[PDB]
Amino acid sequence: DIDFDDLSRRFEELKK
Amino acid sequence: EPAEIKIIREAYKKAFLFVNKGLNTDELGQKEEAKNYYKQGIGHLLRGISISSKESEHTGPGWESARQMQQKMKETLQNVRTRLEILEKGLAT
Repeated sequence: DIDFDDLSRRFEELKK
Repeated sequence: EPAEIKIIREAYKKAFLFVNKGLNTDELGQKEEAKNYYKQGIGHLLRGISISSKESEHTGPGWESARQMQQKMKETLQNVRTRLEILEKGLAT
């Protein structure tokens, strides 16, 4: 259940 | 069955492993650890992306799956490289 899309979401959140 | 596809698949799995570790440590504020994992992830992403996957023999669900893996890897490589440069320059919010 590898989900690279989830990684992108977490990077976006780190910017906040 | 093609050896180029297993290289892509291995890179995909390892890159996720390291980028996930990087994000976990980054979220926990362990920025030196994060940079370490991110750099390892970049190495795996680059390798997976480098494999030629649009040639004449590159047909079938396996190659299609491999291309989609590379799509994902290119997107993540962009994100990891951005975060890495941000951490290296000490600009993390």
